[PDB]
Amino acid sequence: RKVLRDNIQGITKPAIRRLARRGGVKRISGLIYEETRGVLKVFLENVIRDAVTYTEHAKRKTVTAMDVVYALKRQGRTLYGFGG
Amino acid sequence: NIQGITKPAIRRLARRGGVKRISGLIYEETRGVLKVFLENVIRDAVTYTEHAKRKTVTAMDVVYALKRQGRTLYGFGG
Amino acid sequence: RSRKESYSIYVYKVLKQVHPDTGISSKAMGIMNSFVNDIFERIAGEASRLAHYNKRSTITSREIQTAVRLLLPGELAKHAVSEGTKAVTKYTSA
Amino acid sequence: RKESYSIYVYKVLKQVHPDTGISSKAMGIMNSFVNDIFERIAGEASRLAHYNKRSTITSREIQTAVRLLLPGELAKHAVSEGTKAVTKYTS
Amino acid sequence: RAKAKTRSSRAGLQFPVGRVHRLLRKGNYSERVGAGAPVYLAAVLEYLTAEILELAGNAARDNKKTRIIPRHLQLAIRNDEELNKLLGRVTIAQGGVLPNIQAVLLPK
Amino acid sequence: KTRSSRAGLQFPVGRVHRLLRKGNYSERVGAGAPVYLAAVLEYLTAEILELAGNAARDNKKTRIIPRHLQLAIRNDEELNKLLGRVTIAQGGVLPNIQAVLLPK
Amino acid sequence: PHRYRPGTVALREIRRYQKSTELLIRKLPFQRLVREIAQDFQTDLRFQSSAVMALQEACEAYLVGLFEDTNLCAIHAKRVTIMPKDIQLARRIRGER
Amino acid sequence: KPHRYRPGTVALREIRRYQKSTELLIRKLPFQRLVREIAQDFQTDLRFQSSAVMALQEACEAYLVGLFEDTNLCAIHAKRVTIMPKDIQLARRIRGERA
DNA sequence: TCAATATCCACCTGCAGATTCTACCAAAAGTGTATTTGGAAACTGCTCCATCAAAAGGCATGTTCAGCTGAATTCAGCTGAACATGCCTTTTGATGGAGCAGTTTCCAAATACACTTTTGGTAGAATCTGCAGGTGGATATTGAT
DNA sequence: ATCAATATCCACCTGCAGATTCTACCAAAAGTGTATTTGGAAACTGCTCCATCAAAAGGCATGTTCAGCTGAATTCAGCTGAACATGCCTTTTGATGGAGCAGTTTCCAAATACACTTTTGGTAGAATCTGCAGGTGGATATTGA
Ligand SMILES: [Cl-]
Ligand SMILES: [Cl-]
Ligand SMILES: [Cl-]
Ligand SMILES: [Cl-]
Ligand SMILES: [Mn+2]
Ligand SMILES: [Mn+2]
Ligand SMILES: [Mn+2]
Ligand SMILES: [Mn+2]
Ligand SMILES: [Mn+2]
Ligand SMILES: [Mn+2]
Ligand SMILES: [Mn+2]
Ligand SMILES: [Mn+2]
Ligand SMILES: [Mn+2]
Ligand SMILES: [Mn+2]
Ligand SMILES: [Mn+2]
Ligand SMILES: [Mn+2]
Repeated sequence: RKVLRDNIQGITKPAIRRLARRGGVKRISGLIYEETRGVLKVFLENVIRDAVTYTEHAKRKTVTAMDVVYALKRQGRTLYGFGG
Repeated sequence: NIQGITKPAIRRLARRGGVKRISGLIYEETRGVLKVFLENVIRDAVTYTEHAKRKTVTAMDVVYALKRQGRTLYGFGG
Repeated sequence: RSRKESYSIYVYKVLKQVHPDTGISSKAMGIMNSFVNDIFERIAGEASRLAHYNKRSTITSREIQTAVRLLLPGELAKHAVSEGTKAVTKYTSA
Repeated sequence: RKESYSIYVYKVLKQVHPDTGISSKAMGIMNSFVNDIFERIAGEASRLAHYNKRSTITSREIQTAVRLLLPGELAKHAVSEGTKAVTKYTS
Repeated sequence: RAKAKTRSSRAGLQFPVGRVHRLLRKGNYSERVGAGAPVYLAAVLEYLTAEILELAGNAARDNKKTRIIPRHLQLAIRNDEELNKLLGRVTIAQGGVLPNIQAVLLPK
Repeated sequence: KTRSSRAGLQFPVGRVHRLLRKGNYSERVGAGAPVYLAAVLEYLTAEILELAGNAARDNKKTRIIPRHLQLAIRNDEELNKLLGRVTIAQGGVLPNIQAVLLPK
Repeated sequence: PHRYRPGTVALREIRRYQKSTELLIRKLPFQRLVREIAQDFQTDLRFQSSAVMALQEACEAYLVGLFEDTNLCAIHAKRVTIMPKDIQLARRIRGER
Repeated sequence: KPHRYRPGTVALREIRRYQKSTELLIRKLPFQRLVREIAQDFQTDLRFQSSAVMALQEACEAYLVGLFEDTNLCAIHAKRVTIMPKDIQLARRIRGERA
């Protein structure tokens, strides 16, 4: 299996623009895209860290949707729809 | 009574908050926020009072109300 | 293998009561189940806390009721308290 | 009567600062602190055990809880301190 | 033995009173659980799901669909002040957002 | 011959155990759980006291008061994060004035 | 005579108050305000003195915090004067509005 | 002409469209890779249930979308219409996130 | 730069309210003694998580090109800051009670246990039907004149 | 105001996924009878929480002046929005291993359970002492000149 690098750039300019649109943003500065990637990175890392912590506590090698749900819930970011 | 919370007192609060210049409309605005805050906390507290079938609001009632409103206070029993 | 419990069945009955003509996609039922589980935990949690703050070892409908008043906003609380009280007095009336 | 962590906080105070004292108001702050952290850790351990369908909270649950609640460095040392107390106790 | 009557029917409810009672005992909420607690809890739960299904169903109708989907649940929640507050820190997968454009952004 | 002394702690192990049992957290509690939990509670306590002690010493005072606990916490990245949604009564705020507000 | 320029005394107070910890709202007026609001939830209530103090502490720490976010919002709009739109913006982002 | 919409027209057209729909706006495979990369840096040999990756995406997109609304409010507050990094920072600061 | 106003910064000073400190008792906390039982091993059954193949076409990447937006610059009308000036509450104490949180102790009512019976609810299957995805024209909206 | 370009609606279709409904079984929820509290009685008892004055200072409420801050208006150098050409790589669809999650079944090492048996943490009055709050006195910092 190949090495994983620079995947944060997979979060393209077009995709960030779409998200801002849904968020009601009309005009976007050129520097928004890198800040966004940075912000998303931190968000993901924190949720993945807690999620993976639940996985390991359960002696599993597979991250389950529940792991993510509990990770989100404890970060005050409760998610409906994968609870089962 | 809300008027009891005076301009000069609101000024002091703002000062501890690092505010240098204050628009004249801030005073009434601040009072409204202050009132909403107290109403929310006190309501929850008195609900803990009434549940404990008491007639006296205790610091713990307040501490518990604060905790559930996401405003955890240290120094009064928890 | 093994069975997984859920409120789907009940959510579905209530749905038919308010919207006879209407159905619901499984994704939407999935969200309804999360909602029921969430509020259940929020209420039991606050109830458990209430009982513990008052050195009481049992959670009675009285705890569930104060929890509801502390949890739900305005009208929602009032109506829920009404249905809650109604079910209990009806339940106890044999 | 009413029990607090006061006596213990004070003992710990003397170890880090023999020469230093502490006002009662501040002692109140420390009690609130100990109580709060206790609830947080106990509460998370409670969930961890429930998620994993267990009826008992072991040092293993308290450890994961600490890991999920404390920021980076605080977690490490807390974890160090904890396993250190448990090993010494087991002997 | 005697005519088996579910606590739900005895309570006049659709939601499962027995199930809810069990969940309470096995949730480590308290040492003991009163008989009226699960009855009152099942009723509150049933009332709340009735309230959001009522509104979701209307949202569905407005979009000329007969089947409620997540988006309809979002509209019902976000458009009702109280439910919105109650679920103010919850995210509904596949629900999107409410159409809302700040005025200053519209063509002068 | 207490468990705290056996664990080599100054924090009430027996009490942390009793509190865990009576808090409705789980049906049963391991023997090491209160030991661990108590060690953790002690360590954070020493950490705060250490910094608030330094705060007092820097104020040329020998008795730690709330203000000192506030300066120790807010000036510490991690403790600040941990107690981010907590307020220390009578602790005030960190001196801090936005640059733009400075004169001339 | 001798006058300090606008803002000079303002900065002076910021320094004084950011350095002290006393409650900045007159005690009596506050207690008066608390009982009035409480009276609407249940009549003839008694209040533990420590309960009133907890409220004033929480309340003042809350306003001070809110004033910091408000100041930041005003600085953002390139102003130095806080205004209702500033308190309003901050409460919205915080999820209070 | 050739016909040409004025700047801003298509942007508003896009806002109405995306606020109307609920599908995910970030591409799937790329997002999956980001998750596996981040996970891998925390712990090796990890595998994921497909719904776990979808739960993460749903969460991140709700989060960014909500952050852009606050960001948009901060820009408007500054008498602007273009969101800038400084706006996103003001929002996360007031939100109590990184502060 | 100079002269002076009002602001800090200091090393001392000394009660005084708030701290260490004293000297006894119950409600834990630590001990032996069974009594239980939760939940690591040990296996397997059998989901469902990686990987791969192959084929498009949706959608990302780069460029042009110039509309109009973010940012300087100005400028002056007011809004708030700084300041005496009085004067009205907030503050600070000591009652003096009266309201009331806390026990005591008591049992009738309300759970928790135990041990079978009696079905409502959960897989899968079989059966049923909204509506996603396409199309082709009615409006509808924009932007050049 | 007028076109014409281009972007929406708005029904009208119909087979699929996906819902619904149909069946077969247990895992639970229901009965019953038997111990076990739970915690809501009514009677009292020391806090401690108001209501009462007092008397002051403080600290707040009022104008006065005018410094300098916030908009309003104007200008314009690009930045960032459309539109278009290219063709990359995410999507879609199966087809397979097996990696590894769940089930079922053992039992011990590790918790409850329980009466005792000390012990420690609390509480109510002894002896102090860390600083708050004041003080002349000495540079500062801020301003008008
Ligand atoms: Cl009950
Ligand atoms: Cl353990
Ligand atoms: Cl305003
Ligand atoms: Cl910026
Ligand atoms: Mn209806
Ligand atoms: Mn077993
Ligand atoms: Mn140009
Ligand atoms: Mn502009
Ligand atoms: Mn002027
Ligand atoms: Mn009485
Ligand atoms: Mn049946
Ligand atoms: Mn369609
Ligand atoms: Mn290309
Ligand atoms: Mn295998
Ligand atoms: Mn002792
Ligand atoms: Mn001093």
